[PDB]
Amino acid sequence: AESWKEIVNLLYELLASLIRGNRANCALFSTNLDWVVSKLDRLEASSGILEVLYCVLIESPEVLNIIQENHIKSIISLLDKHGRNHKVLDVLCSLCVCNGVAVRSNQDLITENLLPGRELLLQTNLINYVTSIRPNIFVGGKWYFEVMVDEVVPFLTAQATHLRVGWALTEGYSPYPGGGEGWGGNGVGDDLYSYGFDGLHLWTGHVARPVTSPGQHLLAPEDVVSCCLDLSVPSISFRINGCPVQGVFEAFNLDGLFFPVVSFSAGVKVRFLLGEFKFLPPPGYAPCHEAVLPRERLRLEPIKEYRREGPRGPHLVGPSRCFVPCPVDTVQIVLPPHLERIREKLAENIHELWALTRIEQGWTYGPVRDDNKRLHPCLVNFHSLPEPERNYNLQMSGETLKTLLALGCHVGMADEKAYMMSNGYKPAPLDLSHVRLTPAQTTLVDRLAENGHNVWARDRVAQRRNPRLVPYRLLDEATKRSNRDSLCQAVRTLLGYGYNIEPRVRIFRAEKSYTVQSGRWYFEFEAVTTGEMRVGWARPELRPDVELGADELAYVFNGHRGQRWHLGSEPFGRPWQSGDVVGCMIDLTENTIIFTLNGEVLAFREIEIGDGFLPVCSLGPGQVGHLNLGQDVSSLRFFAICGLQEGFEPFAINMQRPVTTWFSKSLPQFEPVPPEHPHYEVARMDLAHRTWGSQNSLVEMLFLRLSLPVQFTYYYSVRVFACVWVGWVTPDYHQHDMNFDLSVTVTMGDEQGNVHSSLKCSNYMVWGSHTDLVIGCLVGLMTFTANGKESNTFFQVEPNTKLFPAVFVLPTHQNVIQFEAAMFLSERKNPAPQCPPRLEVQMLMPVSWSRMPNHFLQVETRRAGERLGWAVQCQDPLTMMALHIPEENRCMDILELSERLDLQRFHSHTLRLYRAVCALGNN
Amino acid sequence: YNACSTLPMLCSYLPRWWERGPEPALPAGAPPPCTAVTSDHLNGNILRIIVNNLGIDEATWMKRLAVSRARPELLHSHFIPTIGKRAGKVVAEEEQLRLEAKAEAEEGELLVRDECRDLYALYPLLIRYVDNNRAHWLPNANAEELFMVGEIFIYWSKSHNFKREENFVVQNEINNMSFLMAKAGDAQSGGSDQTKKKRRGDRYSTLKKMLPIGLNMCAPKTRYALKDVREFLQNNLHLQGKVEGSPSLRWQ
Amino acid sequence: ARDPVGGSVEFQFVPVLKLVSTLLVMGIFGDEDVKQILKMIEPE
Repeated sequence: AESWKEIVNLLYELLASLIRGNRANCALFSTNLDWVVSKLDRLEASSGILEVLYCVLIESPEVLNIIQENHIKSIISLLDKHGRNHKVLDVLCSLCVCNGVAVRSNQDLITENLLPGRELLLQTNLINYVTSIRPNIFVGGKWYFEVMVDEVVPFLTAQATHLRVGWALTEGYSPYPGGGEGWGGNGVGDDLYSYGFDGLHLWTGHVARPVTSPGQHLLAPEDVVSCCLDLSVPSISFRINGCPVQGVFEAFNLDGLFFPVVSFSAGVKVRFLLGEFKFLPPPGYAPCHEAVLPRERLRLEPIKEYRREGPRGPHLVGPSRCFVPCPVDTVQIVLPPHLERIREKLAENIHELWALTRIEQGWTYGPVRDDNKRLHPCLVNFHSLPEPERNYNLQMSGETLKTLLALGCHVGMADEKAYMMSNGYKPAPLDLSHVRLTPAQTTLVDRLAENGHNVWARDRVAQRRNPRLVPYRLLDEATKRSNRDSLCQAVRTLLGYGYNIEPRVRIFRAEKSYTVQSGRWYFEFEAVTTGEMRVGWARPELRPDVELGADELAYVFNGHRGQRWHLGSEPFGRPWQSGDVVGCMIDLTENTIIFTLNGEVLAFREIEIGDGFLPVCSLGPGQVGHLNLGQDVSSLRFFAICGLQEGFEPFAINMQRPVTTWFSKSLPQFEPVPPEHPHYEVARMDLAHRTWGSQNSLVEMLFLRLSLPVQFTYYYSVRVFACVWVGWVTPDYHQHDMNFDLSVTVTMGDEQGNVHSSLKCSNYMVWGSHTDLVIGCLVGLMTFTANGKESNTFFQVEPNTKLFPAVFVLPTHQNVIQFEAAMFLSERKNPAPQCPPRLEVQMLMPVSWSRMPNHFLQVETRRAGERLGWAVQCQDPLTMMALHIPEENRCMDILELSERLDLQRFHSHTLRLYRAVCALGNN
Repeated sequence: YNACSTLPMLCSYLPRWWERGPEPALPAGAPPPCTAVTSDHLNGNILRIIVNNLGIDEATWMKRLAVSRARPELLHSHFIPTIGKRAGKVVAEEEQLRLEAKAEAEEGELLVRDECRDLYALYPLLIRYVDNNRAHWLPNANAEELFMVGEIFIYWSKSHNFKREENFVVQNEINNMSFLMAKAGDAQSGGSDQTKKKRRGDRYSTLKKMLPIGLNMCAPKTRYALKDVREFLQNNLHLQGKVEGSPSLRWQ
Repeated sequence: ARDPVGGSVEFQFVPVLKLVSTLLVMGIFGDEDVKQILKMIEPE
C-alpha cells in the first residue's frame, strides 16, 4: 500500500492524459463533475485530479454550464486546503469562460466566494511612506519631553497622513519603510507604544484600542503633544497640549533602553520646545533636553537607517550598538602590608604632587578648607591631618591600589622604591620626573577610575541632574582625561616604586535580473568606515540569511585586514584607510576576479560561471558603507584606471534606472521549512498528527511557528516527550535565544484611573520523565491546558482578532516533539465545522529564522532639520506601493515578489483570474 | 645598506650628493651601499634628494644610450626598487628613447640572424636588467592623468616590445633567467580611444571601437593607415603590431 | 539600452500599446495625441 498513493495519482494522470486532447471525454465526464468534485476533496494526490479538472474545463463548456454552486465552492475550498497553488487558479479561470462565451453567474459566485472572503486570494493596496524620528538618547528616573505640532497635511494623497508618536525599544521595533506588518511602520511592535489621530488612543500590534480622549481633536498644527514615562513602571500616558490622554499603558518588559518616537508622513513639520520648555506635569520626571549626558549632543534621529542621505549618494549604514547602574569593586582584595607601606609612600608622593599643581592658581596651605583663595588642608604631608582633610590621597589612593588587586591584576616587587618656590608648601616629587608606563596599564587605570566613580554614582540619585551619573564607558574623554589620567599620576610613583604589572551583522545585494553570466564588468564599493566592510561577487542563491564569508557562492574582499574570503579566509591582500573606495573587476568567460583599492590591482582567479554573480555588500554591526554602480561619472580614482581601458563596463551604462538592491533584515519573518535544513525533520501522517527530530547533533532552539491564525469550542493539541516554553504565539513577534519570557497590559482609564476595565494580554505565553501534552480549547478567550490537566489561563483577548497557536521548543536532540469538544483541523479552513480532523497541504510549518533581504526602495523621504528648536520637517509623500499576504498581515511591495517569484506566479494567476472574471464586459 | 634600517652630519651627506654630480663605474658600485643609507634619510625634505636621485637615474641612462659587471649595476637597479618625479619621467622617456634607439639596434643584430645574434643575446639579458628598473618606473597613476606624451613615451617603450615578438635569441635570454610588465604598458595603448567622448564608446558598445576594427588589421604596419585623423590610424598601427603581439600572447 | 524597461524591454511594451490601441479605438484620442503617434512613427 505504500506504492498505492503513487499509483492512484498515476491513474489520475492517465485519465488526464486521455482528457487533454478531446471534447468527448469531457462529455462523458459531465456526469462525473459531481464525482470529480467528490474526489478533489482528497488531500494527497490532488494535483492529478486538478489536471483532470483543468483539462475537462478546457474542453467542455457544457460542464461549465452544469457545475453546481457549491462544487465550485468545493474547489475554492480546495484552494484554501492547499494554500498557494497556482494551478487551481488556472482551473478557476478555466471555469470562468467557455469556448468564448461565459457563465457569468458562476463567476460572480467565484467573486462573492473570493473577493468578500478576502483572505484566500492574495490582495493588495498601497500606503504612503512612513518615517519615524527619535531623540538621540535612549532611556534605561522618570523622563519627560515636549513635541509641538508645527504642521499636519492630513489628506494629501489617498492615505490619511501618518503622524503617530510614542515610546519604543531597540529589538522589537526596527522600522524599515519598505513594508512589513499589516499596512504600516509605527505602532506595530509589541515592544513599541504609540499615539495619534482621532480619539487620541494608541496602537500596539497596530491595534487601534480606542480609549477616548477627555476632549478631543486629532492631530493638527496646534497641539503641544507631550509625553512622560516613569522609571521601571511603563505607565506611559500621552498628553494633548496639557490635557492627558487618560490612563493608558502599564506593565511591560524593560528589555533594553526605552526612547521617544515621532513617525510622520507627507508634508509635515514638528518643533521641539526643549533647548524652551512648555507644559511640564509632575510624574517624578526630569526633562529630556537635559538628557545630553554622554559625548553625544542631543539630536533627532530617523531610527535604524539603512540609507543615510550622503553627498554623492545614499550611504549604506547601521546598526552601531547601544546599561549603567552597578558599582563593581575598588576595595575588595586586601593589599599586603609589605606593599601597603609603599602604597602610603606613593600616596604621600602624589599628595605632595597634588601640592605641585593647584598652587599654580595661587592656592596656599593654611588652614580651613575655605572655598575662597589660598586655603586648603590638602597642601601638606598626607599623615598630618587624619584621613578626611587629606582624602585626596592615602585615605583613598591606598584603597585605589587595593583595587589593583581587585580589578584584575596580580602585581609583584621588581625595582627599588621611589622650581616655583610656591606659596604654602613646596616639595618637588621624584622619581615621578622620568615615568615610563606599559600602555595597557592606562586601560587598567580606566577600569580603576570607572569602577571607583561608580560608587558615587549610586548615591547620585539623591541630588541638579548631573551629566556625571553615567559611567566613564559613556563620557567625553576630557573629564576622563582628568579623573583617569590623575589616577595615572599615583601610578607614575609606581614606576619609581618599580613594581611589576603582569596581566546585528548586516548584508546587501544586487538584483537577480542583473546576474550577468557574460560581458565585462567592473563595479564600485565606495568606502566610509574601515572595519569589516566586506564585499564581492556572489551567486544569488546563497542565503543572505547566512553570514557572508564561509559560503561557496560568495567570492568577496574585506574592508579591513585585507585578506579575501571564500569558504573562510584566503589571505592575499591588504586593508585600507577610511574613505579609500574599493572597486573590483571580473572577467567573464574567463573566470578571474580582481579586487582593487581605487584601481590598485593585486583575487579569485580560476573559478566557474554559474548562476551569474552579483555584487554583495556586508557590513559589520558597527560599520558603515556606500555603493554606486554605473554612471560614467562614477570613474574617480578607480574605474579611470583599468576600467576605461579593459572595457569592464559598470551596470548602469545599460540602464536609465538605478540598480535595485536588498538590505538584510535582522527580523526573522517565518518561512516554511525547506527539505534539507541543516536539519529539522518533519512528517505528516494519519488520529491525524505529525512526527519530529533534530537527528544530527546541532545547536539551539526551535521557534516552532505554525502559520495559521485563530479565527473569532475547539481543542488543539501537541504532545511533547523529551524545559520548553508552550504558549500560543503572537503573529507580529520576534527576537532570538533564551526568551523565558522576554516578550503587556493597558488600562482603559477615564483619567480618574477608575478605568472602563483594563486588558491587553498574550503579546504569547511561556512554560516549564512524564510526557508533555497540550489540548487547549478555544471559542472567546484563551484557555490553557498545561500537562493535559487544567492549570488556569492568565491570557484572555477576543476583539475579533486572528492569532497563532505555537511553541518555542529547546531540542532534546533525538525525537524533539510530537504534534497534532471538537478537533481544530477544519474550522481553521472556511468549511467550519466539518468536525473530523483533516491534515492537509496548507497545514503549514514555517519556523521563524533570521536575516532576510527586503528591498532597498529607489526613493522614499526628503526630511529637513533644524536646531535651537528642532523643528523637523519633511515634504511630499510617495506611495508604499504594495500587497500583502492576507494571513499574518505584512505589507510588501509587489516588486518584492519578482524575486521570490513563486508568489509572483500565484499573483499573476490571480490576475488571469480576474481577467477571466470580467466575462468580457460583465459589470 | 640593510644596517641603515646632529644637523651638520646631514651637511656631509650634501657633500656626498656633490660626489654624485661628478658621476669608472666600479668605484660607483659601492655607492649603492651609500644610496641605500639615503632610504633612512627619506624618513619630507629628503624627497628633494630623491629629485636629485632622479638625475642619478638620468646618469645610469647615459650607459643605456649605447657584461657581468653590468649585472652588478643591475644589483644597483635592485637598490632602485627600494626607491620605486614626473619631469624626471620625461628624462626616463629620454632613457626609454635611448633604450628605443638601442633596442631597434638590437633588431638590426636580428637581421644578421637571417644568415651570429649570440652577442645580441648578452645585450638581451642586459636589456632585461633595464626592464628591472622599468618595474620601479611602473607611478602609473600619473599616466592616468596623461590619457598624452607620457603615453606616447610609453608608445616608444611599446614599439620596442614588437621586437620581443621576433626568437631563438629570447631562449638565450631565458638562459639569463636560468642563471638567476608589458600589460601594465598596455594602459597607455588605450589613451588612443580619447576624454568624455571615450564614455560615448560605451553607448557604441569612441575611437576604441574603430581600434577594435583595427584588431582585424593584424590578422593579415603600413596597411592600418591604407584603409583611410591619420595619426589615429598611426595609433591603430601601434594596435596593428599589438594584435600580432596578441598572436604572440597565444603562446601565453 | 537594455534597461530592461520591463520583462526584457519588449515585454514591457505590449500591454501599454494595447491600452493605447484600445483606448484609441473607443473614441478617446486623438487629437493631437494620435497625431503625436503618427509623427512618432513615420516621421513626417
